[PDB]
Amino acid sequence: DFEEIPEEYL
Amino acid sequence: IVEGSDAEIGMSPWQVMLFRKSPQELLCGASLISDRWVLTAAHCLLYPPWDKNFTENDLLVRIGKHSRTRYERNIEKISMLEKIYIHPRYNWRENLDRDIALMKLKKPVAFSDYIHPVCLPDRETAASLLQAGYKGRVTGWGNLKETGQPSVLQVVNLPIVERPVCKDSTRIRITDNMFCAGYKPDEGKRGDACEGDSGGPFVMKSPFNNRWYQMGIVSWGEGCDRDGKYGFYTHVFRLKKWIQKVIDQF
Amino acid sequence: ADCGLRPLFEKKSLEDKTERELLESYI
Ligand SMILES: CC(C)C[C@H](NC(=O)c1ccc([N+](=O)[O-])cc1)C(=O)N1CCC[C@H]1C(=O)NCCCCNC(=N)N
Repeated sequence: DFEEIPEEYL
Repeated sequence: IVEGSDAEIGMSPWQVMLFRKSPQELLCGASLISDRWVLTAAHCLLYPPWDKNFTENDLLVRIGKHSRTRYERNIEKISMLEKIYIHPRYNWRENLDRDIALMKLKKPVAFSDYIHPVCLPDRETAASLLQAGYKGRVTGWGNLKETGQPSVLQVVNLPIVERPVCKDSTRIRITDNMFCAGYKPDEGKRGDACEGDSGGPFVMKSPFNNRWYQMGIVSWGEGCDRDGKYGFYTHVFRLKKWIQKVIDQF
Repeated sequence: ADCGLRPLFEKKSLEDKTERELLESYI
């Protein structure tokens, strides 16, 4: 339900 | 936030979201107090009765956000935790006395139209504004009802309540390190923080220097927006010595 | 130092929709 954040952020 | 309203863009640029890495969820609110320090409620990172004990690597801070769920590309900044600092006398066993914690960021966050620190009060800001009747503003992405979720940041203004009235609303032992805020039943007006608003700021705007000061931290309540009950807040000025000690040392 | 002053409000001399309610409570 939360949009994925940049993988860089993990 | 129950019975509040949508935030305006840039209305609370110190607003921080504590975000769990896995499962990716909202952990709590928080506040930006400099380009490397974030303030929150200790109960957001440590609460043994509920098996809560988060370490640095279990979360991230999302700053400059408006939308709860959206990754706001080119607006928010996501920062990693260097080190968590909980008040050494935080009393999770009984009443959440000294419900406060600091988080140092790995790297400084860049300020922007959407990212900006709130001030912390000194003794006189406190004496001047922390008065029954005087309203503060509480913000967060928590529950819209005691028992749904907002699309964007919620805001609500609430008056600080008289100490005897706070004490008479609950069986919980209140301390000088707490204050309560909210409308009486007779006043008609409503609103409250709720689950998920935890650790977020209670701010007041000085009429003297037109600056925003964070007087409280969302700490606890018994239900949300119930008649005869009030939200309880960590008294930020009363714990200022510890804040400066942590920040002076680390 | 610039703490507490919002870029999109104080810094631009713009008021948000409810900060007046706070002011009116500071007696
Ligand atoms: C009262 C105690 C000091 C602790 C307190 N727990 C409780 O005792 C409590 C009492 C009644 C209800 N209920 O539903 O009728 C729920 C919880 C609590 O608030 N806790 C337990 C640990 C974390 C903190 C909390 O959940 N904080 C959430 C903040 C919600 C803000 N609420 C309002 N402003 N109303």
